[PDB]
Amino acid sequence: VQLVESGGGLVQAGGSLRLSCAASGSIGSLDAMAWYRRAPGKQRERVASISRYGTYYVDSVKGRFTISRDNAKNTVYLQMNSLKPEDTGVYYCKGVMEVGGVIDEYWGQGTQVTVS
Amino acid sequence: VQLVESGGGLVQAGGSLRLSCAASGSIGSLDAMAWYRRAPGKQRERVASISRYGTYYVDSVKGRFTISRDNAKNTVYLQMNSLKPEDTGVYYCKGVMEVGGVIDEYWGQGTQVTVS
Amino acid sequence: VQLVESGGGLVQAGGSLRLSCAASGSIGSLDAMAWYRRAPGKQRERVASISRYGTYYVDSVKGRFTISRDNAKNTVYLQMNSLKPEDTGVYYCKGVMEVGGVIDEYWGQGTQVTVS
Amino acid sequence: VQLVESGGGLVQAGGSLRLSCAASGSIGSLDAMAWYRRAPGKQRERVASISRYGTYYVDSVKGRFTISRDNAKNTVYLQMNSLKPEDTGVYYCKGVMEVGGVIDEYWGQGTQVTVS
Amino acid sequence: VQLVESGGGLVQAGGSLRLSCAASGSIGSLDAMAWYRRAPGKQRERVASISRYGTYYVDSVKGRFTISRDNAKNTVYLQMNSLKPEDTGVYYCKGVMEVGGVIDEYWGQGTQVTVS
Amino acid sequence: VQLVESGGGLVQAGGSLRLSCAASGSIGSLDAMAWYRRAPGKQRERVASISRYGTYYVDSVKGRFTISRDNAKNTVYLQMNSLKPEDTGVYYCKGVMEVGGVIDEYWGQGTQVTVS
Amino acid sequence: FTENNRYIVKTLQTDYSSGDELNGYIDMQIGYGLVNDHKKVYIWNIHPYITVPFPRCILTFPETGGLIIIKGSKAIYYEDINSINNLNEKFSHELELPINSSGGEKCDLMLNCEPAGIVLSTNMGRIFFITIRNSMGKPQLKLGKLLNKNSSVVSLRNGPILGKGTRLVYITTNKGIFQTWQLSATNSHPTKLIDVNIYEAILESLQDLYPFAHGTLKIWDSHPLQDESSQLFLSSIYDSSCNETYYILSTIIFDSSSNSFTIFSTYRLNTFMESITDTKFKPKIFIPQMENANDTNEVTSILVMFPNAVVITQVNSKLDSSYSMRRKWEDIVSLRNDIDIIGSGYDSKSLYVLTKQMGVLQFFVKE
Amino acid sequence: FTENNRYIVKTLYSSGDELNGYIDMQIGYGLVNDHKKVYIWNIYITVPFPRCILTFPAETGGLIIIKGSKAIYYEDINFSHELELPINSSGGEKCDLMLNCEPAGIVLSTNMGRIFFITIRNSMGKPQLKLGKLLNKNSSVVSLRNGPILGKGTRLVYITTNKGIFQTWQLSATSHPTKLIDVNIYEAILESLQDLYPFAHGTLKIWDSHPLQDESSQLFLSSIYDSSCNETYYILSTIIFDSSSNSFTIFSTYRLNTFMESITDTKFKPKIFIPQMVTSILVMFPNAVVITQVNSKLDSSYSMRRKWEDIVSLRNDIDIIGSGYDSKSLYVLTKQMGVLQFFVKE
Repeated sequence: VQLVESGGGLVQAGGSLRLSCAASGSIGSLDAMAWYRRAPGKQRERVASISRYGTYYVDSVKGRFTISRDNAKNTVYLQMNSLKPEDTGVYYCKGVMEVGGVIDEYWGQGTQVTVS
Repeated sequence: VQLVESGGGLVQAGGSLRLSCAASGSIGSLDAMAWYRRAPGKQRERVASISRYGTYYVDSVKGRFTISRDNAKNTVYLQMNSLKPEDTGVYYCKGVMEVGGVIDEYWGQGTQVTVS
Repeated sequence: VQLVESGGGLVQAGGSLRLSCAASGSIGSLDAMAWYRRAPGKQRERVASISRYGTYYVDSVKGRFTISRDNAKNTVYLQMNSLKPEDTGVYYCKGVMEVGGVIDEYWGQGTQVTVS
Repeated sequence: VQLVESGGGLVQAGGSLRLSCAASGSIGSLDAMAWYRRAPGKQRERVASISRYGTYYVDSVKGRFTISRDNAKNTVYLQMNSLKPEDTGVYYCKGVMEVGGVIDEYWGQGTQVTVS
Repeated sequence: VQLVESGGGLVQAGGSLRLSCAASGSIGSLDAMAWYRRAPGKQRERVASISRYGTYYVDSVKGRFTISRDNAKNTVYLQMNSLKPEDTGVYYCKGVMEVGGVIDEYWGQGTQVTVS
Repeated sequence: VQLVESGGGLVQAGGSLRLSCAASGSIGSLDAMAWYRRAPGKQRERVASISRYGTYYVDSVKGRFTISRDNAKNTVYLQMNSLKPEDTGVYYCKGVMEVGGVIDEYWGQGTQVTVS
Repeated sequence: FTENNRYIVKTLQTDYSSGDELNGYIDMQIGYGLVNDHKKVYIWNIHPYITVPFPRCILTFPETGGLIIIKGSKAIYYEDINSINNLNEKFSHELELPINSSGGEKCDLMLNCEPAGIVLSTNMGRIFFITIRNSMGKPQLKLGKLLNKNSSVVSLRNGPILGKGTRLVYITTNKGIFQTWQLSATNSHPTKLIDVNIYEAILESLQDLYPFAHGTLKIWDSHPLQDESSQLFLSSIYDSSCNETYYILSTIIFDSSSNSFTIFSTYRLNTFMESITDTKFKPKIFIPQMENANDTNEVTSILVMFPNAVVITQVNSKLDSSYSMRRKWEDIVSLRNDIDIIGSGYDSKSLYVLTKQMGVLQFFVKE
Repeated sequence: FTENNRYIVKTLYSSGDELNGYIDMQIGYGLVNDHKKVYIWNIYITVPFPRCILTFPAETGGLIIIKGSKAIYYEDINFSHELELPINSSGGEKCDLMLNCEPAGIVLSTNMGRIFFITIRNSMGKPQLKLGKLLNKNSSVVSLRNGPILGKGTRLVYITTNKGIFQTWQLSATSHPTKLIDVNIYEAILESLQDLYPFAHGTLKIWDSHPLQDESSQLFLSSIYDSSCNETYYILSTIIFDSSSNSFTIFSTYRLNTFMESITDTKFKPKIFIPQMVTSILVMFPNAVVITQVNSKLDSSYSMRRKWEDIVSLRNDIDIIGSGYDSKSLYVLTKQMGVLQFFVKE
């Protein structure tokens, strides 16, 4: 089970991106999927998440970002609007599966996002 | 069968709003529901629409606007993230019903949205 | 709150029709929807029905007809392929609703189907 | 819009019962539905509730009661198992709907349940 | 292709359990999943079953037991409320697969349930 | 990933058949499932297809063929009503998986349908 | 012959021996039908076949008389067809038309709008108004005007007679242009009373419920209604996802004061959802009751002719508030996929369809 | 200038408003022209007099200018040959695409879909401007690509039409052009897409093609449109050709994750670039550049490793008028923001 991410790159301030992580394997539908980010210098924080128990946004990105999931597929999107230089960093995707109480995490390798 | 709209007003550039229209009547679930807008000086354009046959967005609002509607009730929400001055205008809601081939339109009376 | 059927008419043997009844009004989502017919001289018989229990077909039309219903809508369709002169008659749509144990029937005016 | 509850009456200790209530009227699908009880002498307490977020039970009845709702229908069932004399009282059904931000409650007139 | 069961043990009269079984192996979604039990001395009986057609419950557990399934997952649950000493026995999970007309059974080894 | 079909043979004109195909595979739910056919001399044409984006029928089978799929299950069905001699051919099933932009197709090995 | 409680379909006995590609039509106001191929035209009153050898023809008003033939860029007019049992028969008027015959252009649609004249359209979109009477009752064949300044004309209809020699004519194009022209045989100039584009309006009326209307909406036909300011339109949209074609009847009300309009009603046919693969066929609207000047009937029966079917529906005559108060029925007459419809006609009670091998079918709506 | 761990973007003139130009790195010169003059400069002479193309010298030399139906060739841009072309200028027809396929010659396409092979050398190495052949017998050519140089004066050229016709031609200055490949891949891509994307029927259109490291394999850029949801999908189809049987097989199909907007500007033509010619493919759109990676060898380990897809987003202001490329980067010509350079670090 692998996670690979697309959508990162270079944008100017006030522009838009849409990150997508759509990787899968022999496993079934993931219980939760989330986007984290590590800015240059700061620590890794959760940007957004979506699960059967709800869709969470961090307050720094509320009203600018939008997390969405293509129904049962293990494919997640993070639409980032009105970007700032503070949004620069390495964005990771995280999947979480729960089977019979056992909880497993899966991480992508990260994608760089640079804002001008 | 009326349509009542809520959520308008004034917002700063880069802000966000959530328009909503929920009114109904005797007849059951509307077949399609949509948001239009008329900007100052321009002509009235469809902005977003949702129906069994798809959910349409206009290119100028794509990625920033999200039209949503619960199947149970005739309520439509328009989440407007990352607003621009070009988004200023009068927003109308529109419902469309189809019974045996007879197609009927219904319009709300509008809501002003100003962006600084 | 009426039931009005469409699709009747004249066909030669071996042809096809698509009856439809989309009647609705104040009433909510019907629990069952069916097509009956009355041949000249014979008695009214159920041709096909559809409910939460599944689609039923009378054996004489099995392999030739298809009953369908747009999910949640009070619209039913009866596709009649490979028609025979014995299929001639008056076709009625029937809607049935159960609420709180109270069971109500609703009938259309009927439509003529003549096969040559 | 009216609410009439069925299933009340007499039962012995250790017996079982199933209360049921189906909303009749023009309203759309209720946002949440609940069962409350008023014991002789005590105050009216919510015994069970159900909404999009999930189903809520009071610990006094958890593991003994089960609330359920017919899929997208204004009908609730309360299966009461392993009854106690402390469960005797007047059980009311309650339906709450949120339209355009306005919150509306609807109460049934209640049904008596007696346990020996 | 193996089935493992959890949730068993010992309970007092009137208590509750939630048995669960998750199938693991190179296989798709099971067509049906069921719970059987063998009481001390008696023969093996079907307690509950769930499939495309709905849920079967034996009369002795009707109202107190609830069989549930994560539609896509190969995980079946059996909520046992208001237990009686006559519910004591070894509970087995059974899974039924139908592919191309070939029908295959799969059994778990069983879980002890004791009611005082 | 392998596709295996079932249910062909010889049928009189006006008869009916039911084809099915099941994908036993390490992967998850296929994104699209379809039925193609090749007549003697003619070139292979898609007959029916089903996916989240739509369900397609060729004009020549429209109304007589019905393609269904079991939700997320990897089994697709083709109900062929009112068969005509021009329906004679080798029917293949096709499954299409889309992961992260990568699109893969898988084929069954074929089933003969002859109509007299 | 073939009847139920709503309509009758009769086969009639007319039979034309030709052949292997036919065109033709049947004019019930003049009272004559004609059928022609590449070599001759056959005329016959609908009450054996009088022949004219030599291509698109049209009958004119005179008791009997009048045939116009367009071949390439040449138009020829016989004022009295009744003065022919001859072989040649040359008492005709001629007119060279500005039709580029070398560039693959041919005449397509043509209307008899007497007492004004004849309106022609081409495969390339040009529109001609031609006069047959020249300011003194004399028979002539002169060009009146051009009314055109991947689109094409799809309908030409007669409006009310505004006076001596003057008449309104409606023109509809596939891209949604609608025009009401005032033409006259008299010394006068053509003038546009209405010139609007209804494409965006119908599109906006369908887009919310059927988004796939964008890029697939096309107008096929139009027909006047009992009110001079109201017109019926037949459009189609296509859903490529599900491979489905939807047909739309749009009742529109026009305003000559402001050159504007408003979509009054929109209906999607329930009984016919097939695409038109044969690009040579054009589905057509028929309202036979429109022919009786003293039509006092609450219901209006409209028929739509498709290559292998005739859809029959009813609406309210008065476009009022009780219009949609009563739900109407929609029926279909399914013909064999063999029939080759080569033309049509109509009177006040029925519709006539010309096949190539099955005769002349008559659809009679009992109402 | 603007860099991350995968690529670099370097920014590196006068106005007039229609502009046309490009940049040829093999010749080593860039060119830009309006309606009055053309400016050329190695990577700034002015020539007045319209679509131009730099030719090879025989250090500097050569320029061909097409205006209406008249072509003029200067063997040295610092004394010209003239040719009247069978272009119907009065019928609104203009030259659209043109390719330098030396030593064979020049290939032109028109808005009406005709294709001209023109020779600039005449059997003696003598500079000429004579018509070689026509290669054409609502569709238009969308890509003209150079293939290998197969000998003295001969060269392969790949042609791709909007509807899916793909042709490998062997042209030469010395002959008779012979089609080595002539297939229609439209139905094949459509079949690859129709089950997952039924709306491909009626909207699939080919925008560009590019050779791969194997002579027999090509990469095709296409688009499909979903009118229900107003979405546009872009498809990279890797197709392997067989010259013996004039056949082909779709080797792979990829839908871009990062760019999904339509091209309302009917004048723009998106372009594939594979500057090594892992394989880094770039796709230039009106206001973005999508960068993705595949495997060079079209083997069984092709899809064993999932690859990233990044995007460089430009301001919606930038008016791209042309492009070019060497062996390490891609050059994009804006009207007011200079010459952007995309360098894929790999």
